[PDB]
Amino acid sequence: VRIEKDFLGEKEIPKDAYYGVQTIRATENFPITGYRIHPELIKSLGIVKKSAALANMEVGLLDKEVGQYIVKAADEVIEGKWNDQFIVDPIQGGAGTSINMNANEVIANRALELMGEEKGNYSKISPNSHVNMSQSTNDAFPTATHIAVLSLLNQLIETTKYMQQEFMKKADEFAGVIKMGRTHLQDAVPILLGQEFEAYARVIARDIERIANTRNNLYDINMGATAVGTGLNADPEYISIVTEHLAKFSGHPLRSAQHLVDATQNTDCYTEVSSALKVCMINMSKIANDLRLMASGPRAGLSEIVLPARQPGSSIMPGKVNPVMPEVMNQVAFQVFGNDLTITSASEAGQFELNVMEPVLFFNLIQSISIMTNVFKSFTENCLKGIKAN
Amino acid sequence: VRIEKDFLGEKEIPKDAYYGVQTIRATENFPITGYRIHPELIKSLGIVKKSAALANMEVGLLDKEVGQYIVKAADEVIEGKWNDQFIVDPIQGGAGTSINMNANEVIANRALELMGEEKGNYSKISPNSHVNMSQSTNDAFPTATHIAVLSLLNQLIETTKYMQQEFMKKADEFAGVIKMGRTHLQDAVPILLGQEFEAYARVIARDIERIANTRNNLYDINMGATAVGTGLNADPEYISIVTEHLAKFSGHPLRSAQHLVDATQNTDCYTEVSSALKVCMINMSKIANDLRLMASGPRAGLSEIVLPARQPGVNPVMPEVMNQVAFQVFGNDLTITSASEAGQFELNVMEPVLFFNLIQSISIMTNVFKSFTENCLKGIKAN
Amino acid sequence: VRIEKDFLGEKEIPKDAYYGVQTIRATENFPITGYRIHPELIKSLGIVKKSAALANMEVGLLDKEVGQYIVKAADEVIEGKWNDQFIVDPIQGGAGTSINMNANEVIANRALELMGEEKGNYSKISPNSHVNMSQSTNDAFPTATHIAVLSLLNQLIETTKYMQQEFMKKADEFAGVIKMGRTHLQDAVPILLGQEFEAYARVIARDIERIANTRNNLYDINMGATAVGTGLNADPEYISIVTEHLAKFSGHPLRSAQHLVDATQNTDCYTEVSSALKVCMINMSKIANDLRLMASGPRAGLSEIVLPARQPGSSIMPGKVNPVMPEVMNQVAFQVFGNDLTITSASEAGQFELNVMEPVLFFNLIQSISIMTNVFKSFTENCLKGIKAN
Amino acid sequence: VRIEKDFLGEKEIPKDAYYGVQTIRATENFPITGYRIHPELIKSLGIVKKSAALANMEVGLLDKEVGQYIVKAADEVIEGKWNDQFIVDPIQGGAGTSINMNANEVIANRALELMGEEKGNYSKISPNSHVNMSQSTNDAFPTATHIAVLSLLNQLIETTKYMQQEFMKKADEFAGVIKMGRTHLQDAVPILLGQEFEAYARVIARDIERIANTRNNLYDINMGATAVGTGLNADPEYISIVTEHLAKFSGHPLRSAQHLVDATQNTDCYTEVSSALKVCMINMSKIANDLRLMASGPRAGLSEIVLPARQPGSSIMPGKVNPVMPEVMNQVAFQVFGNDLTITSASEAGQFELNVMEPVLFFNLIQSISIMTNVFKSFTENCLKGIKAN
Ligand SMILES: [Ca+2]
Repeated sequence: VRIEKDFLGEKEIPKDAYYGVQTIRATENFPITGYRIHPELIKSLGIVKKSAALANMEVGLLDKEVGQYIVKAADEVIEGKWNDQFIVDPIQGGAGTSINMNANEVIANRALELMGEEKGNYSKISPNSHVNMSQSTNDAFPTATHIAVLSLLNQLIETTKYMQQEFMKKADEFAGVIKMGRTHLQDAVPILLGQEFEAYARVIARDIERIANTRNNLYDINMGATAVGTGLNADPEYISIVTEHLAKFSGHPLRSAQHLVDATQNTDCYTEVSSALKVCMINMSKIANDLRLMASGPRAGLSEIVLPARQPGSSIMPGKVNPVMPEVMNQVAFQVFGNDLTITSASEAGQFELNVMEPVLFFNLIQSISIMTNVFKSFTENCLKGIKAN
Repeated sequence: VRIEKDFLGEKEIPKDAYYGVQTIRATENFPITGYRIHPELIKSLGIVKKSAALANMEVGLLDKEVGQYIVKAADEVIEGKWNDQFIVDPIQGGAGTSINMNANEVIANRALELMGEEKGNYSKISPNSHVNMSQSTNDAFPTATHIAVLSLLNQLIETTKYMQQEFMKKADEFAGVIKMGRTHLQDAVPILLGQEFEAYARVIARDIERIANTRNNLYDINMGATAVGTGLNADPEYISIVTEHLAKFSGHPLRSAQHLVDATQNTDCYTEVSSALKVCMINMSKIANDLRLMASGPRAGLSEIVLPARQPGVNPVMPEVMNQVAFQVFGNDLTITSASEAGQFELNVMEPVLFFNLIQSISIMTNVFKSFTENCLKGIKAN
Repeated sequence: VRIEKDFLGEKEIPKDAYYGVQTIRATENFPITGYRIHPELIKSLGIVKKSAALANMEVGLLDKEVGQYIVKAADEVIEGKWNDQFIVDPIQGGAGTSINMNANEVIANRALELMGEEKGNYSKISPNSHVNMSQSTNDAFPTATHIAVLSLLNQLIETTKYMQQEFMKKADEFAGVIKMGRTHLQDAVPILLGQEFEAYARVIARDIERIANTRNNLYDINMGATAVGTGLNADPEYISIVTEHLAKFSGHPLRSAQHLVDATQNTDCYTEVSSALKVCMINMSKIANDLRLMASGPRAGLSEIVLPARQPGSSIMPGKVNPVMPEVMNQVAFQVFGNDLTITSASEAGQFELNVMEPVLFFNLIQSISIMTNVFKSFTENCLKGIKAN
Repeated sequence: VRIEKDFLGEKEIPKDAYYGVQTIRATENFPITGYRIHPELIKSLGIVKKSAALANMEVGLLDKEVGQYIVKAADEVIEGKWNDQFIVDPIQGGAGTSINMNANEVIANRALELMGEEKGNYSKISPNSHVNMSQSTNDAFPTATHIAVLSLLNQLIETTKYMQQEFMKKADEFAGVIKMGRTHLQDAVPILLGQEFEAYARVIARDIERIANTRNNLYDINMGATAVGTGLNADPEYISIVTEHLAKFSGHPLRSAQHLVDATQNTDCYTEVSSALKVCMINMSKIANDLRLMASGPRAGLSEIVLPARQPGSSIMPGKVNPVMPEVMNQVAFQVFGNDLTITSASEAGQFELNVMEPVLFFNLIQSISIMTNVFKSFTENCLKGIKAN
């Protein structure tokens, strides 16, 4: 039970909460889904504010006492101590303002608490003046995303490389086994089961390439572009220092865009990643369809392979064994195709020097990378490893 | 901590939890999203287990002493006491079995506790023999979904009607106000702002009608069709009783499907809805786009209307979030189409991702129409 | 080789051609697809102007001698005589202006040739002044399309009905044929093949139902809404009489829209049609995929049905006969899904009192309706009828 | 009128036609669209048959006298002599069998006409055995498509580089023109109009970049894979000698696939290209809308630019000039978005060692390429170049 001042009025924020009115206002405007932005987003949002204060202090804009406690409060956010304080819906108006401010206020209050000051006391440490210094919504939020995306994206590469490998092991394990090769679902010449499995592993290889390639256009950021991208009084030293600090703490080869308007209004580095992810899920779905057909039977199917039993067999009907792990892979592809349509749509919704539709674009981008990682990690383990011939 | 027995091995289910091995096995197979199924779906999933019990007691196949406590503990799930217990991922394999079984176990062990029995004792109360009696995955699950859809869907009709109304009032409020009508974004002739608003309000009317028509096909359910549709030993009396029970406890004019095979493999009743939803969000995204352009300025835009300030910079956040829900929906609909296309023979195993989105759409549309009418439409003014 | 005066310059119109400089400019602006607008649209686009002439004379705007020839010259276009003279791209800017002016020039110039005058001389008969009188692009063009769609939509209903019977015939023909009913592509409970074909029949019923209902919202036309919807000099006696002829000569129960601003700026009736078409071709694509699975083999398949062989693809492997007819269905399915996405994007693109993306919309809506009528026709005639149990 | 003998019956092919009974059977099975396959594909289909002959003569599998007349026949096809004789529908079952056989028959009956023989007499030159020797539908048809796409892609890149150029030119032209930079359609800071036309210029560069990288995976062909990908009597000399002939005449750095089984059944080269295309049209549509907003006016708009007039002022609203050329871009944009969804569905359809849905995939992929190149062409020439500030 507390009090905080907003232009709309005053909301009763709990004494526990590190978020303020600016976040509670977003709870009323956007009670759309209920979800919470991905933990890797929050981490990257923390990396951005820490990177900011470190740079702000170094150029003489931020008071070295107040900032020192913003850095420490930001490091706590990087480590995920405060994921229950980020309560704004991923789908939201204002083009990320609410997500940016939810970071600003949580780090603002927690920085006051460490230095022995009250929560909500914004005369001491303001979430706008001190935490959001030398930065807009339109560069913190993007850059955080760029970082969140890349990091998730690297996790996806490894988990996908590991999957690709385990297709090749199963490729040679069935080099000898011989099945009927089929075109138009209609019997052709006999074919080695191992060839089919190499065929899968070569396209997964080909995706891994495409996905990894989509990172390079994510390394260019616009931190310091501020409101539009002309700079609008944005110090060249601040840009350079916070860029280099963002590259350290995040760990990606991050840069500064050669045109900060271009990096602020265009959203093509995202459609690009989502496009590579769609084509990967096109392929895995086909393969998932193959696996389900080859596993068909026992008596009225193809009975070429046997998948690990991962769900209990029919009550009294014998031989009933559903291929649930491929099935779930088909469904994640259906999300990713959709996700990509929403992303395409939100990208087209660009107008002039900003695209205010980023929240849903980034929600679906992150979700795409996340569900793929997980199904690949669950599929390979509880299916690809155990797959045996008949 | 506890121990329960499954064909893979012996997992450790917390004693606080009412879910069993089947749910925790789902947790390892499908840690896809981390989401939970919608409360109204669980309620609906609880309206089916009650209707299933009452009928099997009415035809004598269920022990009336055990079934008595299956019913009452089901009603607890219908009133949302045990929403924490449903912990399977909406996107999942096995065409919904992990959701259905999650109800069976949570209902089973809470039934046990209400007749003073040990949790986990499936010799006393078996989730698959007792709770899942006369019913397969492929009718319990769909029928719950039908009910959960029609129910959620009714809140949307209402919330959209209200929204439609508040547009009609704004069309009256701007009946005299004059603005420049535009085609190709080029100046045409002046028209009345009220007309634009009535144009909007008339399509929202046309939408409400389109949405509402997609309920008809959704009333036809397949409870008692079991796994395929032929029935597989299915007692005709059971079907009749349980359907009538489901019509009472749901609140919808439900019917039993004429062709129980057709009601089990086809999934057009779901793509039909997504289409009515998509089309609504095509109309609303446009309108929102129109509203943002009208609110543009103050010095270098069109400056035709003034939206209530909701959030510090002032930006038109409410029409914006309308646009973004619209994009969500078109994408949800692509997913729903695919999942429906992927169908094979007597069962479309992709229903969970379809039923996850169809529900999501309905839910997020509802929620934004609410917020938008309230924190925007109502307070709109001319400049 | 002729000559005509446009604001850009002078182009040489062949003497054989009944179009003019307005059309040729559009041919130079939009060399995009190279396609021609669908004949039923050319037919319907003439029914519009014929009515517009009839009415404009009846209320005292057009000259009774000149309009006499516009009407008789429009009667020819309705019967298809000048399809060669509609050369403007279906994809075109100007919200369908060039399609409108193609009809106005085609008719005007033909009108002049009947009443012993020269083609090109618009002083006696103008496309803009006489043929396009009491109408802008934004009522003549949609109303044509409305009439086109409905006619092409009537054919699908009949062709889909006929198909739907022949599905039922086969489901009576397979009332006894036992086979394995499958779930998750696994074996379950033995079923009858007629029970499947009845399920195919019964959805296709539900498709015919859904598609039928889309017509209602199409019967509201916006003729006489002219430029915006306020009327802008719209004589109420013209609107009533023009609608009458339109409804009469077209066969449809066409109404007049209660709100001329609504019918001119909203496009939901199209997106409504489209989505019904998408749902239909989902079902069919599934029906296809099943058919092909049933028709697999001979020795490494399911071999549940034998489709009539309609072609050879057996140069490499002699004797192999594939399920081509279901295969083409799946493909026309995949078009309609795409077509639908365009129509969605196009609709959402509407700004204020006119939607300038209508042409690409209608191009896709008409194509969908046509390619469905066609492949349904050929699929029933060259596969469904001769299906036989194994 | 001619007589040719088929399984179904005996069709009456006109004597002046070069297509045979396989082609007319495809005309009756798939009367879907009426479109003809794109001329570059026709041409690319020819380059395939020439290189198939030349190699077959080099290893002595085909008769040198016959092959001589097959080569001369194909070379005429490559210059577009017989584009009229390719009457088959681009959407069709049999995984492209008809499109292949229509080449085989057009080429053979032309070859036979050159050497004095009668058309239809397949004893001398059999389209099936000779013209199509050592090559299946499943490598003849795609390798052509690869070549077709790669030829058509090299065009888009020029037309897009030349477009990007003219953006940069206007970007310098407006360097000192000041306008209001807007976020959320609300006023932000004043900005230079030239800075916007450089954000445009640059994204279009990043598009040229992505687009060109889709060419690599396209240079791997599968020629010699025949039916399944395991060769099936695929003479290693023939393979290599075919590849080099293809790379020669096409003018592409062509390679033989390391794994012909993978190459035959995976279809992710095309989805990768379509993915790029879409992203380009997202970026271009965004730009196209800005241009429509900037040119809005004259008295109740933004009036930031004037686009050259490309169509006459309206009949009802004298001197009203719409942004037609940017409108057609938006529409072609919307095409691709949907064409991609088709392509996506098509690839997904894939089952085992062949994707039978390639026909509607390549139709869309090629269209997207062609229609983009065409709207880019007319847009830079009839809009972007004459763009003037207010
Ligand atoms: Ca989605």
